[PDB]
Amino acid sequence: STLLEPGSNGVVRLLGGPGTGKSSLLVDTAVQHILDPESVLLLTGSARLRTAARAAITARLGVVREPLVRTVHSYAFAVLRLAAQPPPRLITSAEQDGIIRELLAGDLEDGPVGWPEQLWPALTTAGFATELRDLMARCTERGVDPIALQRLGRTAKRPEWLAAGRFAQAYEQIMLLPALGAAELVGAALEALGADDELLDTERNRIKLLLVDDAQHLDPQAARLVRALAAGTGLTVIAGDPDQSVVLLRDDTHPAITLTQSYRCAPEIASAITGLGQRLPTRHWTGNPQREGTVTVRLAASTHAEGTMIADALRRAHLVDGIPWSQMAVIVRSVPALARALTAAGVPVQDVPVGRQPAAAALLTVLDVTATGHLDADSAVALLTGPIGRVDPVTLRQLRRALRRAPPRDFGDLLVDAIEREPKGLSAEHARTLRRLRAVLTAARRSPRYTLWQAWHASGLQRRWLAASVGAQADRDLDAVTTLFDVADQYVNRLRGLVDHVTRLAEAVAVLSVHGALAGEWDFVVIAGVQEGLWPNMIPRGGVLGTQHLVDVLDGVADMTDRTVSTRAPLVAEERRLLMAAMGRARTRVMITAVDSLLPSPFCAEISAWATPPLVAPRVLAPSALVGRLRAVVCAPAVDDDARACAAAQLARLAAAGVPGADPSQWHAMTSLTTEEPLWSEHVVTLSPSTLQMLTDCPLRWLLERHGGDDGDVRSTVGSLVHALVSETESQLVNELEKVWDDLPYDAKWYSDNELARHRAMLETFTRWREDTRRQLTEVATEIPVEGIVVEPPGVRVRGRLDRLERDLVVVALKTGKSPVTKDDAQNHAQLAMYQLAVAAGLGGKLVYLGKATEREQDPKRAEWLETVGEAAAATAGPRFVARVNNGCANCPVRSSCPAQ
Ligand SMILES: Nc1ncnc2c1ncn2[C@@H]1O[C@H](COP(=O)(O)OP(=O)(O)NP(=O)(O)O)[C@@H](O)[C@H]1O
Ligand code: SF4
Repeated sequence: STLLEPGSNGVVRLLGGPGTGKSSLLVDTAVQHILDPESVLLLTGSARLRTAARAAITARLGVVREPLVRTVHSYAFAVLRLAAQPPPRLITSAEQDGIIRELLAGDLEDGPVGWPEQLWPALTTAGFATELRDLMARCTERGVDPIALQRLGRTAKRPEWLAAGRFAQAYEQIMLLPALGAAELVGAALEALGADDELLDTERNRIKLLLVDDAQHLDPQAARLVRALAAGTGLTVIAGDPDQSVVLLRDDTHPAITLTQSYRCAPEIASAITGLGQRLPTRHWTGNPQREGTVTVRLAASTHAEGTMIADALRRAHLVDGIPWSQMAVIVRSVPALARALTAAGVPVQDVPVGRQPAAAALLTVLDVTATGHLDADSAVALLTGPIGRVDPVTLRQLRRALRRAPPRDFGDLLVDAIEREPKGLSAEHARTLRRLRAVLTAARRSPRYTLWQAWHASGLQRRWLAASVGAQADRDLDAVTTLFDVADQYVNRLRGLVDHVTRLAEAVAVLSVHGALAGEWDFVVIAGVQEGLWPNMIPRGGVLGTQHLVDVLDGVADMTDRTVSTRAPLVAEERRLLMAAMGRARTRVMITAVDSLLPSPFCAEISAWATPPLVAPRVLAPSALVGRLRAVVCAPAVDDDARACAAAQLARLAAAGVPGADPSQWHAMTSLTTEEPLWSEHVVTLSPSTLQMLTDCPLRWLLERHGGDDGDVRSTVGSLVHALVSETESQLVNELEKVWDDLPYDAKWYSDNELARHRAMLETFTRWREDTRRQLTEVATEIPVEGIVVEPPGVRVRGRLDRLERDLVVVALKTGKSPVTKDDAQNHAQLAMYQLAVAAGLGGKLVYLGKATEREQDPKRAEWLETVGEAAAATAGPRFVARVNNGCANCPVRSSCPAQ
C-alpha cells in the first residue's frame, strides 16, 4: 500500500491467489497516478481483456485522454512500426505453411538440407509439414537461432535436428529475400531495441507506469521486453499468481505484495482448491467469509445418464434457486454430445465450411448461372428446393402435373423453360415462386461485389429472416451470409474467381473448455468429464522429429540427453493445475461429474475428502418427464394404493394450463376409430384374376397393398416391356428391345448391358417355344380383354387382359420369372382357373416360364371352385379384415402395420 504512490521508483511485484483483487488494483493505480494521460501503459494479454480494462479506467476518470491499454504482440508491432522511421506481417498459417509445402516438395524432387533418408516417404505428406512447422514455432518462442539449433544436433546423436535446423535457416532467407509471422513478432522487435541504442532512450523516457498484467503466461522471449522497458525509469507493477504455470515472478530481488483474501470464492471452494495443492510439487489463501458454498461429486452409470443429471442440476438452480442463465457454465477438459442432451430438457446453450451451408450455398448457385450464361437442369431444381423460393416435396409433384399439361418431357427441361418465359398454365400460387426466381436471375444477369449484393436484394429474405428471428435458424443463417460478404470482400481487394475461392474455403449456458474458462465469473460451475483416459491425459507426446524431447532439453534441464521420459504422457502434476484452476471460478458452488459403468479418474477420489452407488435412472424437471411418470403410476395394477390419489391430483393441474400429454383426450391409447363402417354396403363387386390369388391368401393384404400401401421398381417394368414385344420374326424383336433399353434406371452400367443379355435371349426362348408347340396348339387371339358377369345373384365380374389363347380352348399365361412353381402347386393355381372359368359359361391352362422353358400345366371341380370366388369376394365388404399368415409374409410391403407380424 505504501509502495504505490506518485513519489516512488523501482520495480514492485504483486502476487496473489486465484480470485483476489489483482487486476482491479492495477486499474486502481492507473487512475490514482493520473489524478498525464501518457505513460499509463497496460499489457493485458488478451484482445478481449484489453477492452475490459479500458472501459474500467475511462469510466472512473470534462473530457479525458487515453491511457495506453494494449497487449504484448500489439505493442511489439508499434516498436517495429516506429523503428522504420512499414513492417508488414504475414498471413495466418495457411499462407505460412503454404511455403512449407513448397520447400519440402522442392527438396524431394532434388537429391543441402540432408534429411536422414528414412524420412524420405514422409516429406510429401500433409502431416509432416504440420509437425515441422511446430519445431520452428516452439524455438521462436525461446529465442533459438537456427545456427544454435544445429549445435544441439552434434552434442546429441540426433540426425533429424541438423536436418531441421538447416530447414529453418533456409526458410528465413527466402522470407527476407520483410515478412513477419505471428509468433516471430516479439522476437523480431527485441533485436531492434538493441540495434539503434537511441530507440531505447526515446522509448523509456516516454513510459512511466508499465502496468504489465497476466505475467505467468509470458514467454521467455516476451519476458525480456518487460525487462528491457523497465530497465530504468519510474515504477513498474508485475502482479499475477506465480504457482499457476500451465518479467518473472518466482525469482526477483524486488519487493513483493501478497494478497490472500479472495473477494470471489466461497470458503468451502477455497479448501478444495488449496486441498489439492498439498500433493503438488503462496499456496495458502482463504475465501470470502460473507459467502457460503458447497462442493459435491456426483457419479453416473452410463453416458446418457450423465447428461440427464447435468440437465437436472442446471434446471434445479435456475427454476427453483433462482440464479439466472449466463451465471452457469459447463467446463470440459477438451472439446472434440453433451449440448444435445442438455438442450433436450430446455436449457439455452450458446466447424462447417462457408460455401457449404444452405443459406450461403444457395446464393453461390446464382453466381454459376450468372458466370456461364445459361442455367442447367441440375442447378435449376436446386434453387426450388433451397431457401430462395422454397417448395416441400409434395409441391414439386404439383408443379410437374401442372407443367406437363402445357411421351412426357422431363421436369429438368420444363422447369428452365418456365423461368426463361413464364407460361400461363398454373398461375395459382406457383406463378409467385417462379417470379421470385426470375427477379434474382434478371438482377444478377443485368450486372463482382456489386452483383452479389444485388442478388441478395432481389431474393428478399433479409426482411423475412429479421421478422421471423424456427427463430434460431434465421439467426444462424444471417450470422452466415455475413461471412460471405466478409470473405467475398477479401478476394475483391486482391466473378468466376469468387466461386473458385469460396469453394476451397446473451442469456445461455456457456459450454467451453478449460483454456477458454480463464475469463468468466459464473456463480455455478459444472466440471463434466473427469475420467481415466481423458483428464489425466495419457495420449503419448511422442512423434517423429522428437519435438516434445527437444522442448525439455532446450527449455530447462527437465530431461538430459536421454530419450526415456521424452515421449510418455502429459505430466500428471502439471495436469492437476487445470482441475485446480477450473474450480477457481465458481463463487458459490461446484459440481464434479464422471461416469462409472469409462472409469473415473483418480482426481474424483481426492475431491471426496473435501466435499460437502451411481445413478442409473435420474430425475428430471422436464415437463415431458413429469407427465410420463405421472401417467405410469396411475395406469398401474402393482403398487402405490395411496400415491395413486396424489398422481391424478397433479395431472388435473397440468391439464388445466396446457402441458401436452396431460388430459385423457391426448393419450394415444384412448383414441377411437373414425368410422368402423361396412365398406361398400348396399351390388356387384369387381375382380381381376391377378387379385383373386392375393384376395384368398390374405384379405388384409388386399385392403392395404392394393389401395394405398405400395412402396414404389426397375424389374417389374422390364417384365411388362417383354409382354409388349411378345404380343406383337425373332430378329425383328431384338432390334425393338435394343433401342429402348438405354433409358432405364440402372446404376452400375456394367449391369445394364449384362441384364440385356438375359432379356435378349428370353425373346429367342419364346420363339423356340412357339415352333415346338404350334403342332398341338393354334392361336385364336392375343391380349383379349376379358370382361363379363360371373356368380350372378353378389356378382364378382371378372375383368382383364388374358395373355394368350390357344386351341387343341386352352389358356396360356406367360411369366418371366426364373424359379417355376411346382407341378402339384399349379393344380390349385387361382389365376388360371379364373380365366378357365371365364372361357366356360359366358364369353386346361399353361404357365410358360420364359427364362430358366419349363412349363407347368393345370388340368381341366367347378362347383368347388365357383363357390370359392363367391366366398372370397364377399370378404371384401365389411370392416374388420382378417390377417392370415401365408407364404408371402416376407417381401410384402405392408408388414409394419400387420397385427399378426
Ligand atoms: N474492494 C473491492 N470491493 C468489492 N469487490 C471487489 C473489490 N476488489 C475486487 N472486487 C471484485 O472481486 C472480483 C475479483 O476480480 P479481480 O480481483 O479483478 O480478478 P483477478 O484476480 O485480478 N483476475 P483472475 O484471477 O484471473 O480471475 C471482481 O468481481 C472485482 O470486482
Ligand atoms: S404380413 Fe401377412 S397378414 Fe400382413 S399383409 Fe403381409 S401377408 Fe397379409
